[PDB]
Amino acid sequence: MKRTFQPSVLKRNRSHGFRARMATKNGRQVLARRRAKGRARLTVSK
Amino acid sequence: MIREERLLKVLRAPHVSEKASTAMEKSNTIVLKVAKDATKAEIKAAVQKLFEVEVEVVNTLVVKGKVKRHGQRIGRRSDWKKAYVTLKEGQNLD
Amino acid sequence: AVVKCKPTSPGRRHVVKVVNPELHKGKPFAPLLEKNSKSGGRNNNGRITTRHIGGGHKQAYRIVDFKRNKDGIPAVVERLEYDPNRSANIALVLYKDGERRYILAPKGLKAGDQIQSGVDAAIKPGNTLPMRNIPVGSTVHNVEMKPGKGGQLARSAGTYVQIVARDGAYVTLRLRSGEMRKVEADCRATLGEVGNAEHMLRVLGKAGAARWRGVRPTVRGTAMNPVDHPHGGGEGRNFGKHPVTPWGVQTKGKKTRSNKRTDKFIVRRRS
RNA sequence: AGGACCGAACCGACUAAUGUUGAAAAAUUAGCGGAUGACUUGUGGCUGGGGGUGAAAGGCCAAUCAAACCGGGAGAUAGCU
RNA sequence: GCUCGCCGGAAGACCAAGGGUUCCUGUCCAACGUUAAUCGGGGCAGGGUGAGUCGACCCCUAAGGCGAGGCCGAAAGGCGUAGUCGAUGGGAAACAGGUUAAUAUUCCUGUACUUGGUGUUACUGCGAAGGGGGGACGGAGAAGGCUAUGUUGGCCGGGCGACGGUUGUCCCGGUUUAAGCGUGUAGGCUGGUUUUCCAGGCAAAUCCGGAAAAUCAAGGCUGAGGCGUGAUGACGAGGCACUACGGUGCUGAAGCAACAAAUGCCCUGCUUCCAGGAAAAGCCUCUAAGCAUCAGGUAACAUCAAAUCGUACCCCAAACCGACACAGGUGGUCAGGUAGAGAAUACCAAGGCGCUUGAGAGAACUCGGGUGAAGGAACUAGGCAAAAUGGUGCCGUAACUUCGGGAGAAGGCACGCUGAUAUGUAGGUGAGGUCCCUCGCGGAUGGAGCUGAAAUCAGUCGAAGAUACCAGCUGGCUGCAACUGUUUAUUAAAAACACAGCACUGUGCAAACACGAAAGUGGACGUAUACGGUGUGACGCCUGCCCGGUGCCGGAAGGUUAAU
Ligand SMILES: [Mg+2]
Ligand SMILES: [Mg+2]
Ligand SMILES: [Mg+2]
Ligand SMILES: [Mg+2]
Ligand SMILES: [Mg+2]
Ligand SMILES: [Mg+2]
Ligand SMILES: [Mg+2]
Ligand SMILES: [Mg+2]
Ligand SMILES: [Mg+2]
Ligand SMILES: [Mg+2]
Ligand SMILES: [Mg+2]
Ligand SMILES: [Mg+2]
Ligand SMILES: [Mg+2]
Ligand SMILES: [Mg+2]
Ligand SMILES: [Mg+2]
Ligand SMILES: [Mg+2]
Ligand SMILES: [Mg+2]
Ligand SMILES: [Mg+2]
Ligand SMILES: [Mg+2]
Ligand SMILES: [Mg+2]
Ligand SMILES: [Mg+2]
Ligand SMILES: [Mg+2]
Ligand SMILES: [Mg+2]
Ligand SMILES: [Mg+2]
Ligand SMILES: [Mg+2]
Ligand SMILES: [Mg+2]
Ligand SMILES: [Mg+2]
Ligand SMILES: [Mg+2]
Ligand SMILES: [Mg+2]
Ligand SMILES: [Mg+2]
Ligand SMILES: [Mg+2]
Ligand SMILES: [Mg+2]
Ligand SMILES: [Mg+2]
Ligand SMILES: [Mg+2]
Ligand SMILES: [Mg+2]
Ligand SMILES: [Mg+2]
Ligand SMILES: [Mg+2]
Ligand SMILES: [Mg+2]
Ligand SMILES: [Mg+2]
Ligand SMILES: [Mg+2]
Ligand SMILES: [Mg+2]
Ligand SMILES: [Mg+2]
Ligand SMILES: [Mg+2]
Ligand SMILES: [Mg+2]
Ligand SMILES: [Mg+2]
Ligand SMILES: [Mg+2]
Ligand SMILES: [Mg+2]
Ligand SMILES: [Mg+2]
Ligand SMILES: [Mg+2]
Ligand SMILES: [Mg+2]
Ligand SMILES: [Mg+2]
Ligand SMILES: [Mg+2]
Ligand SMILES: [Mg+2]
Ligand SMILES: [Mg+2]
Ligand SMILES: [Mg+2]
Ligand SMILES: [Mg+2]
Ligand SMILES: [Mg+2]
Ligand SMILES: [Mg+2]
Ligand SMILES: [Mg+2]
Ligand SMILES: [Mg+2]
Ligand SMILES: [Mg+2]
Ligand SMILES: [Mg+2]
Ligand SMILES: [Mg+2]
Ligand SMILES: [Mg+2]
Ligand SMILES: [Mg+2]
Ligand SMILES: [Mg+2]
Ligand SMILES: [Mg+2]
Repeated sequence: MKRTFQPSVLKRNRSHGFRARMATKNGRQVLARRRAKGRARLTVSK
Repeated sequence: MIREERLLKVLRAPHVSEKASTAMEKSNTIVLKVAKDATKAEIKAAVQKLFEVEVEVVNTLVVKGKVKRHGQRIGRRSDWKKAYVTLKEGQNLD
Repeated sequence: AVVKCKPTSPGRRHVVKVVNPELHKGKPFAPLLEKNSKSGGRNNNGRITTRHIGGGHKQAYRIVDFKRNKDGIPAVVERLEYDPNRSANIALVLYKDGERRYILAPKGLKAGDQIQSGVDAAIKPGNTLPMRNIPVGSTVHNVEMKPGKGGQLARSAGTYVQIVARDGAYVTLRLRSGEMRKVEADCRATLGEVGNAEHMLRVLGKAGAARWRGVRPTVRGTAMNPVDHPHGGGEGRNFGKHPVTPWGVQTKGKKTRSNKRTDKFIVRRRS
């Protein structure tokens, strides 16, 4: 069957990447939460 | 004119290999490990000055580093840059 | 000319084409074209505002002269063309100085006739002149509402508006709906009925022919669930309620005009 | 000419059997429907939860839908076990 | 290593996406591999990806995103102008051969090409954020011209047969060659040319558009393929030699013709239809300010530059998405033979596999199949499932009907092989020869050679000739829905939804309506032959009575009635 994860790096980075998070206000609050939690990988972006 | 200080930092090492020994004797091409940000003109200027030899053309490729496991900890070697420097005919180099 | 199709397949059983052999069998005039991107009935919010719109054949937009400002300069009619953007056919006209434009084609207009706008224009089908120069009782189309704004009334394929009166600054019109409306006597109008009068005699014949025109299918409201529509629900076919919109506004009879700005311009409503 | 006909690719899923701690969290096998059209498909885009979207089954919205998911109010409340 | 079996419109080959070293070599076998393992996509170490032409970057825009100012909004923010992003589309150029354990249109050999720089020499209207042209566009259909490629002949090399025959109308193998450059062909489009004038193209214009007049019918544009060159090359069966048995070195024949032929190419054509079929830049051209002998412009030649990033490997899969080395899913490209209408299907080529537990035994029972006496739906909720029908041609074909259908109705006959007609026909193809010619990739004539159905007659074999695979069961009555379509991903495909049609009603345009505190946007760059909503649901005949109730519409004299 066709499963729900059909990967595409272009669509992965436009939707969840670094500059897509820094574009909006709430996305900047997402990166502030992950830095407060202390994430190694701060975003998707390789 | 590429500055003389940069040309001393372009070349890292010669690359010893079975393919490197073949290219030296057949196509008269040496194989060099170069700095990663070095371009083809910087290599051609460096080899023509620091080795005193006439360069015909320089082909480059980037070697991706392998992923190794020291013990159980994962790790990745560095990406490095590789240059096939074809000397002109008659020219010779150690 | 209406052409009943022979029933070689169901879906051609009920088709009546409207075949006009005078339309140009070629590409339209390329400088007067521009892109007309489809919408799907969706606004800048992405939501569907108006339903049932979507799909259909790609359509290029034809820039049509409604303002009709080239006064005094006569123009000959080069050819008649098909316009996908509208129900009426359009006419490619050539002015004397070398400018080509598109107008709405009137009823009796054919290729080779001369038209002319301006006040000193004659009264033949095709001329455009302000309605203080047009005699009372004549049928005009492409009528402006404001002077110089461009024609807005009686533009669909077989329509026309009669000029029934004039009292100084205003003329009184008999719109195609039957509504009597006052318009200023300086607004331009184009003589004669507009052309493609047999457009309403077509029958699309099959369901796909409406999808060709970008009309997605309409689900009637009683075929839904009560969360979807006020008509929805029921165990069987139940409709025990007054007919409303999907938003709960009465449809069978309830009036919706709420413009108190233009009430001075309406003489009598439609009947 | 055709929402024309027969029929592969392709799209779909009518019937039966198997399978039901499966090869598979819906499939296989033998048949079956459509197959120039309201067709199908790649890539990219847009619509966000009382909201979307729906040729309308309360269908679908990341194996979840008569109101998604995640975090918070939060140790909701529980005359019940 | 020799056999056997399997795929072969794939279970072969090339990619994109995705993965990220799984690639190659050495070495190791604990764990991992549903068993063992010396093996591996496992561990460990080393090696491997070479570009001016491929791709990305870059130039250009689509949907769309962001958005200076701006407008709007308690705040956050929303929308949007100028702009600036954004491919999945537009935009310069490289092929053949060779080579590595592993890369190659990237290296090597050979032969090209493109765009920029500078520099001389000749030449002199250059100049844009502007004008115009071009780019530049649909579906279906019809042929014609080709090529890829195949077959046969010729040609060259080899063979003379484990068992009867096989020096021949015998067997096997080969018969390959590019981009570029030259030629401008089949064929497609097009009237050219000069001058005068011009309310248009925001100003300008020699350009485009429009008027004239004159002259010439014949110029131009596009164009597959062929031919020549590229190529005295390269490649080539084999031999000749060494042999780490893997290989490496050397040498090298013939290298033609006919016929068939694409879904590829001419073709972004041509014809036709209605549902009327992107944008922008590169490119071409016109002038504006400007520049005046300077700059720039094109022309030749020389020289220089063409960076950076990607390039391994799998890619219908053991490497991607499915927790698995998972019978699933996954877009593009390539398309050999025989039979066949065919990309079906059977068997094969190239190529790749035998699916990572085996060995026995030959119980019940289960699974997937084969055949069956006599009967033939008695089974059963129900002919569920099985079985049967199945092709082509010709004959023939009912009720009913919207005259299209029904209909492949039903039903039946023929079908192999060989010979003859005819040592291969009709047809196709079309060489020499001859004639003509604005002379060529020309036009006739001409029929060699090749290819080749179909039919009749005669004969002959079997139980059976559409012999396998493949491949409609048919008819009668009737309910519902007109139909094609749609739907509950994962128990419901239906009479449900949709539908063309019909009607009611709203809506005069800053439309009704919808999304939005708003600005705005959709409706729609539409204008009552239009748009929204609602019901009904092709078509045919029709659609009766009731306005008391509940709604809606119209009324404005009276009663009642809010803030004030
Ligand atoms: Mg090179
Ligand atoms: Mg590179
Ligand atoms: Mg509608
Ligand atoms: Mg309707
Ligand atoms: Mg409906
Ligand atoms: Mg329902
Ligand atoms: Mg409700
Ligand atoms: Mg009922
Ligand atoms: Mg009732
Ligand atoms: Mg069909
Ligand atoms: Mg479905
Ligand atoms: Mg199946
Ligand atoms: Mg079919
Ligand atoms: Mg229900
Ligand atoms: Mg779900
Ligand atoms: Mg909710
Ligand atoms: Mg709730
Ligand atoms: Mg609380
Ligand atoms: Mg609790
Ligand atoms: Mg590894
Ligand atoms: Mg390997
Ligand atoms: Mg190994
Ligand atoms: Mg062991
Ligand atoms: Mg083991
Ligand atoms: Mg390994
Ligand atoms: Mg390129
Ligand atoms: Mg934009
Ligand atoms: Mg701002
Ligand atoms: Mg914005
Ligand atoms: Mg850009
Ligand atoms: Mg692209
Ligand atoms: Mg490109
Ligand atoms: Mg390889
Ligand atoms: Mg332009
Ligand atoms: Mg086409
Ligand atoms: Mg050929
Ligand atoms: Mg023998
Ligand atoms: Mg013998
Ligand atoms: Mg032979
Ligand atoms: Mg050539
Ligand atoms: Mg590769
Ligand atoms: Mg494969
Ligand atoms: Mg698999
Ligand atoms: Mg396995
Ligand atoms: Mg085949
Ligand atoms: Mg097959
Ligand atoms: Mg196995
Ligand atoms: Mg047994
Ligand atoms: Mg049987
Ligand atoms: Mg029996
Ligand atoms: Mg027997
Ligand atoms: Mg019997
Ligand atoms: Mg019985
Ligand atoms: Mg019984
Ligand atoms: Mg059955
Ligand atoms: Mg059967
Ligand atoms: Mg009954
Ligand atoms: Mg039906
Ligand atoms: Mg159907
Ligand atoms: Mg279901
Ligand atoms: Mg089902
Ligand atoms: Mg508006
Ligand atoms: Mg109904
Ligand atoms: Mg009634
Ligand atoms: Mg009443
Ligand atoms: Mg009454
Ligand atoms: Mg009232």
